[PDB]
Amino acid sequence: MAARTDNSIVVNAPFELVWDVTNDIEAWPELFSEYAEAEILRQDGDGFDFRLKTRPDANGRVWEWVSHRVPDKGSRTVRAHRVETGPFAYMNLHWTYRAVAGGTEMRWVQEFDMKPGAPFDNAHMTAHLNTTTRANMERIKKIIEDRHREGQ
Ligand SMILES: O=C1c2c(O)cc(O)cc2O[C@H](c2ccc(O)c(O)c2)[C@H]1O
Repeated sequence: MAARTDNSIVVNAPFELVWDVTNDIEAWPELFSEYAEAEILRQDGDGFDFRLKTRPDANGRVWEWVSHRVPDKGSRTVRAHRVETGPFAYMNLHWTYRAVAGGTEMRWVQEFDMKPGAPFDNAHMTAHLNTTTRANMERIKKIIEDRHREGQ
């Protein structure tokens, strides 16, 4: 009926740094391989809306959309959803951060459903997002650990 991704990775760095790096929207084009532009459009206290524009994808297509994001550092969680859904009927995001031995575990969850007629169906988009998410989490893990190394 619906689609979902659930990926985790442990970053060998303190919560504060992991949280500050991953929630720095302006740095997303450097953190995420697929994002060319990331701009915070507006903010209503608790949350904010921001625009994302991708680099050309595996098929030479550039995508662009607006999303609503609500970070809650106190609860070490982030909630977000696409306002402009594109090929998705809907797309929700949920990130959690949990302290573990030696670092911080990040768990990213995506919940969505493809619009009938989309170029990709639930099963295939799920596989695609799992691949890109895992690669991004690994890359971000490295970037954060680089920064952590430089601080000490
Ligand atoms: O190359 C792509 C791709 C793919 O090759 C296989 C697949 O199964 C799904 C896909 O979907 C990607 C995508 C499109 C619009 C978006 O808003 C988004 O977040 C991701 C796309 O770039």
